[PDB]
Amino acid sequence: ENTSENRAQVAARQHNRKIVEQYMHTRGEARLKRHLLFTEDGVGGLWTTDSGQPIAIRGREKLGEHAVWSLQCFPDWVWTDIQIFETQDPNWFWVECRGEGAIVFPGYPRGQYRNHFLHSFRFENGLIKEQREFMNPCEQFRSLGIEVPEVRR
Amino acid sequence: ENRAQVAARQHNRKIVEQYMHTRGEARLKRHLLFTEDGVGGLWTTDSGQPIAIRGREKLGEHAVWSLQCFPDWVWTDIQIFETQDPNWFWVECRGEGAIVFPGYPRGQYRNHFLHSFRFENGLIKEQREFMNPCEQFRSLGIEVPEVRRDG
Ligand SMILES: O=C(O)c1cc(Br)ccc1N[C@@H]1CCCNC1
Ligand SMILES: O=C(O)c1cc(Br)ccc1N[C@@H]1CCCNC1
Ligand SMILES: O=C([O-])c1cc(Br)ccc1N[C@H]1CCCNC1
Ligand SMILES: O=C([O-])c1cc(Br)ccc1N[C@H]1CCCNC1
Repeated sequence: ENTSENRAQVAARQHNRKIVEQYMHTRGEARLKRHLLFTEDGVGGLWTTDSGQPIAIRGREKLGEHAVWSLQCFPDWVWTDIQIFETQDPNWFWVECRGEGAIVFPGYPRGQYRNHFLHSFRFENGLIKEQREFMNPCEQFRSLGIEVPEVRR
Repeated sequence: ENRAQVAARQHNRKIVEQYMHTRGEARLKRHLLFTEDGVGGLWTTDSGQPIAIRGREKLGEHAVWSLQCFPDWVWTDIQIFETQDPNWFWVECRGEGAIVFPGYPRGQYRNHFLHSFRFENGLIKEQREFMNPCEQFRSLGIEVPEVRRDG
């Protein structure tokens, strides 16, 4: 039905999608300004770690600071094979993609990291309130030369 | 068009609901939700290769084994995401239950999961589970390395 309320939901979804697109395509020195796509108190980070607990970066300015470190850790990172999924919630999107780049972590040899990824993006007032990355940490272990435990099946 | 797609999405959504709430002995018949050539399985493994179970009858054979390995498994905290494709859904949930593998001490496995469901003709054509394999290592008493993350 073509009502004001359905139009507002569609418009929100359309603006939000453009922001998810911009986010996934941000490369190089532009990564230092990606934090500006977040709400002041927005959160980003990695939900799948070896420890089992998320590594959550809280607040737009914290996200900006961490982006400096990750530009050294992942100096040429690119996302590839990007698929964006809109949902019933105009303020919630999922993304499936791959990613590849050098990995340069303190205390490890320099490596090449490739993985498959799922991302969750929640919006409030047109800016990103929560971004969460999901991946298989065993692939990152391989990239760092960390022996991967194996489950006998 | 738009009416057929809304119906397709509603029908598929009920199948995702049914799949997610299937517990106990009913797990032996969940394969019936799949196309004859449907694939299900685990996309996040220690090897980096998926464990892909191809075909409705293979899916049913594998459910007998997983009922021994995960005898009381339950999915919780279920959130279903519809998409712009009426035949593609994502689910975010938790899951827990005893884990009883050959050759490892019996444990209690809990994880956070994302599931992908793609449909064809109102049945499941592809289901993929994504989780953190490190939590499954822990459940089995397998040592997990620690990545130095410092700051
Ligand atoms: O790509 C960025 O600019 C970025 C920014 C912050 Br802040 C944290 C991590 C980042 N990149 C990694 C690349 C490898 C996969 N995990 C995400
Ligand atoms: O739940 C089932 O009936 C089931 C059926 C098949 Br065939 C394969 C695995 C199954 N369960 C595991 C439980 C732990 C998390 N991954 C899925
Ligand atoms: O490893 C990841 O893909 C990752 C993801 C987000 Br999000 C934040 C930091 C990440 N890695 C850090 C580890 C410590 C050195 N700096 C890079
Ligand atoms: O480990 C999982 O969560 C899992 C998921 C899917 Br799908 C199929 C089989 C699984 N595990 C097997 C391992 C060997 C003993 N039988 C259980």
